Amino acid sequence: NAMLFCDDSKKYLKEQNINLKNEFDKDDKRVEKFSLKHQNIYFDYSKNLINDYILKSLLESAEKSSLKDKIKQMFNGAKINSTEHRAVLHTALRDLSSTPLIVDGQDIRQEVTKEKQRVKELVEKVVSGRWRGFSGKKITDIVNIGIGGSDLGPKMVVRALQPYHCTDLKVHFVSNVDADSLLQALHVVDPETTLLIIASKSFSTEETLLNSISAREWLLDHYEDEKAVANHFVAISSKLDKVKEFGIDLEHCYKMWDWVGGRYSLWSSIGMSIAFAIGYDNFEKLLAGAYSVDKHFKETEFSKNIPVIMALLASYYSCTYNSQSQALLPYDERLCYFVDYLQQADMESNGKSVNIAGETVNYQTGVVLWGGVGTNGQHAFHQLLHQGNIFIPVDFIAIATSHHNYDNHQQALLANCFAQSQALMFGQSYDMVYNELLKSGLNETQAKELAAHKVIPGNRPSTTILLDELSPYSLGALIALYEHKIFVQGVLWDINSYDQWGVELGKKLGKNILKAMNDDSSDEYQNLDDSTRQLIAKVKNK
Amino acid sequence: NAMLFCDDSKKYLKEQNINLKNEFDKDDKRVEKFSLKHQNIYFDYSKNLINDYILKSLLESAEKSSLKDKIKQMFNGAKINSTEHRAVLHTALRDLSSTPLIVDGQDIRQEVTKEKQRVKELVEKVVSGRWRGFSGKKITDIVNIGIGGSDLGPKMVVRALQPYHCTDLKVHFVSNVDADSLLQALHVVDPETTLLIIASKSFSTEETLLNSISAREWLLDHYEDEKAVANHFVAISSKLDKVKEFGIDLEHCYKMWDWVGGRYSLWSSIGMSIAFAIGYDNFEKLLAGAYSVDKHFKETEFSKNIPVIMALLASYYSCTYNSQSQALLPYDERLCYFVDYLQQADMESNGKSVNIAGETVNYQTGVVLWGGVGTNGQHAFHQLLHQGNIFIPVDFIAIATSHHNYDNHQQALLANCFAQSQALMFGQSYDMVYNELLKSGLNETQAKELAAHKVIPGNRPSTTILLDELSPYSLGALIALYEHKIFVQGVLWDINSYDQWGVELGKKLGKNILKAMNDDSSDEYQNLDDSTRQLIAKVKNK
Ligand SMILES: O=P(O)(O)OC[C@H]1O[C@@](O)(CO)[C@@H](O)[C@@H]1O
Ligand SMILES: O=P(O)(O)OC[C@H]1O[C@@](O)(CO)[C@@H](O)[C@@H]1O
Ligand code: NA
Ligand code: NA
Repeated sequence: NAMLFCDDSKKYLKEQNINLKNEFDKDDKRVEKFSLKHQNIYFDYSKNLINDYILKSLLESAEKSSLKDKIKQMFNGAKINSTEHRAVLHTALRDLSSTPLIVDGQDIRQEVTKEKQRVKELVEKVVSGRWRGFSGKKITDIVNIGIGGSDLGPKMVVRALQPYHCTDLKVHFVSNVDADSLLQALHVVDPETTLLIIASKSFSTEETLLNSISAREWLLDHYEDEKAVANHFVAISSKLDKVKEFGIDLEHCYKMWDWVGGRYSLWSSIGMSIAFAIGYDNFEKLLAGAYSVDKHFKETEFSKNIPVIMALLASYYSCTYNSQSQALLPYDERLCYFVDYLQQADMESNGKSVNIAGETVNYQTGVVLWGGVGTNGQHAFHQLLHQGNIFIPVDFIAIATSHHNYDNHQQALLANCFAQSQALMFGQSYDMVYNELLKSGLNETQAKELAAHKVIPGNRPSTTILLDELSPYSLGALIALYEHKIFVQGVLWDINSYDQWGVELGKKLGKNILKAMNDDSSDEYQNLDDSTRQLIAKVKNK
Repeated sequence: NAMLFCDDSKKYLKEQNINLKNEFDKDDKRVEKFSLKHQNIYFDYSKNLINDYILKSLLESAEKSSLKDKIKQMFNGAKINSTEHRAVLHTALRDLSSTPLIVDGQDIRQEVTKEKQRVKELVEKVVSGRWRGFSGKKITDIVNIGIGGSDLGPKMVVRALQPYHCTDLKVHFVSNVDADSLLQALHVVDPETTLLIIASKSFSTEETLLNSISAREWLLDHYEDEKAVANHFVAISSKLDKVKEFGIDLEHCYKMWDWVGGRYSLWSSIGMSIAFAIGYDNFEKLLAGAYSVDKHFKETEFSKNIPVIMALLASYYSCTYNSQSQALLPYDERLCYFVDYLQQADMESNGKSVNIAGETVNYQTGVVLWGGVGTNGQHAFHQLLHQGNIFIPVDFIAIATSHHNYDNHQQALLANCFAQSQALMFGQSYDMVYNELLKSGLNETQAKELAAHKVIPGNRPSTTILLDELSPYSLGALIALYEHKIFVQGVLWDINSYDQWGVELGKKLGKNILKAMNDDSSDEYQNLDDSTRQLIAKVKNK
């Protein structure tokens, strides 16, 4: 009996026929109305296909929804992951309020703080040289072994904060079961000077276990002494019984809690590899930026609340325009893994077909998130954003100042970012193009033949999120904005953003296929569909 | 008066209500009917939502279209890029037929061969040490400076063919105007031992020119002698007048032709950086694999023609299911830039709103191409592919054998690939899930509460493209398959796949914004919309 977000009312808001050029021409307060600031982040949503009526209508839907309650329930540790009967407490990982929070018999404040102190001590011991490898050498390289939630956040953040690397350690990420992943790391590191991290919430993920067994075999091939495992492996998991069973002791294990979703886990001990690159002080700054956004989200009325606006715009488009993707365009090289990271956060959360009650919903839920770094994307796929006939909401991320003094490059980067959003809004008409072609020296027949092909329809929406700089703090804030957008979207759609049951079937079928690949007289092999069977046969013959 | 592909007939084919499980159960020849082989590539399209009637209907549309003629026109150098009045002759770059081909007054066979010999000689001179830097040192590093078509193909192929690197040169790619791109290269190379390549078809791209000016300033800061430019720069372009004007002489310029689209240019001299990594012999093998697919495409009846089938399936889905994206899932780490590369090839080609005649089309054209490497994607966004409610055609790329002897890893990688396509096809029903939950030890109330959340609808389509190995030759074949798919799609939609007029407006607006950023008393600044204006003001204040 949850409020329906995607209803007939939303579908009709579209009939306002918003014309962006016309709104900016006539409304001298358009930017003031449709922008927000949070500390060093400027959120400009003024190039979206909205006016006062449309926005106020969307805000009224949020107000009428359960969102106000759900926000409190998330922060207070209510079991809002309702299919798994778990709290959803990635916010607690970065808390600076110190308000009382007792969940599942644990003092969450004490739990979080204590594990942070342990990670901090580990990083300090390793960087200072007090931790030595088994042959007594100082560690020079860190290898994280993990996949999905146990890989993407650390990998993305270590890249994004490259200018802040300061530990004299090189950090490597092994993830895919494809052994190329492991081998890219092992080919450039020395077993005597490498600390390996097995990062797995479940400690049962096939790829991570295979990779960890292979890494252990490599280490033991070198040392020929099982005691070497003590100086070269640590583990991050919620299943410490399984870590012990693997052969790593509890003093070498760093716990995470069931209420830390993998795709919201970089803030936890899974972030260890981040601290190994940029130091623990910078890790605390990352956390503190996220906290600032948590406080904003929890405390701010919806009309001035950045994640709530982000969520309403996105769900409005995918409802009323029936769009099936969103483009995210980060105009900074350092954010090269940001789209990949948010693909997991967004699509693994909101790619759900049933509501909280288990009923199949008759409205579309999460859409495809894609994009690419600017300005490169301008030369790859912005052609489609400008002249294709697919409706695609666009977010630009701009960074005002970079880490170097090539000011001309930085100015051009930003000019391009702002030009792309301006181009989406304005387009260029047939008459404008035709006149330009004449002025360029084409005759009338040539101008008439070409002009239609150069018309850019325009009136296409964008949001620009401008950061003062890409620091640990501002990056933490930026990621949290999207975490909360995703949350708000799932609440409005009445889905569970925090489970991921859809991946189970593939895991099961993968085990059966491995059996079939090893024994064609097996029941597994006989029960395959013939496409799978013939794919297995084609691999065997090669 | 071109045949309409997306017509009422296509929309009704869907009412066949194909059930994949049922087809495989009842049709013992399903795989034989809906798979093809080309040399070392197995193309299995049997898990697509088709039967004989649907496929034969699609094939009849291709037969009735202008496709047969268009294929000949492309290969023979007809000016099928009709808005620019240019031939489209990326196929000629890899030709092994040696058939006569004279286009725009040039013997294309002589032209292509001669430039290949020049690139081969350059690579050999540099690798052997006969080419020296200005201080007489042997070159150790190559830096490609280019964006889009002048970056992505070389970058993707150099990565994809990493095991075949053999020149003792390290190759770096500078692209974005964001100076982080340039600086990542310059921070790890010595000006005395680095050869820089300015790759730009037009020689007028803002980012590439800024990067090249900055790289030249770096080289001259070191040497303090303009004569050093001769030993440290070469250029690849179609505009040799502009290269001369920049300061590089013609003996240091490597030409490309107007009929080489940027997004189809890695086969030309733009591929120089590929040859610098893997040697010219392996570059010839890459070309030869593409040729094999060209020959297949040109000569094969449509029912047995892999690119034609790929194109018909893709356009059928986006027409009749109104899907707005396609997922591409390469199950090999080496293909980490393959999606990025095909995003340009596909979306920059087919993101068009007007037909050849300039009329706005009333059917959807190119859709969003996205995806990610497997098995990683399984832990990021396959949740949405399995349980979301977005219709998304899926292509899997599988590689039977890798470059190492971790056979257990390779077997698991493939098992996962095949399990994912099997899972898409089958799903798991409520009764199956409920019974599994009981067998796992849940009581009836718990099983009933959870089961709906674990249901995976299934009946979702995929294609699996299996290569024997990822060699220069097989990679060349694979890329060409997609090049021709894109071509066939554009022909059926009656659009020009080979222009890209949509990017022009942003370039123009970027110049005006740069003027506005430097002078707020300018006409440029006064004419801005207020969102752009306030973004510029926020950058200035920081
Ligand atoms: O090679 P150039 O001329 O520098 O152009 C770079 C890229 O920019 C484009 O988007 C055209 O602007 C692509 O088609 C092209 O490959
Ligand atoms: O950290 P783990 O338990 O190894 O799981 C890895 C990833 O796999 C999942 O797709 C679940 O299978 C993600 O939610 C998770 O982050
Ligand atoms: Na409410
Ligand atoms: Na025909």
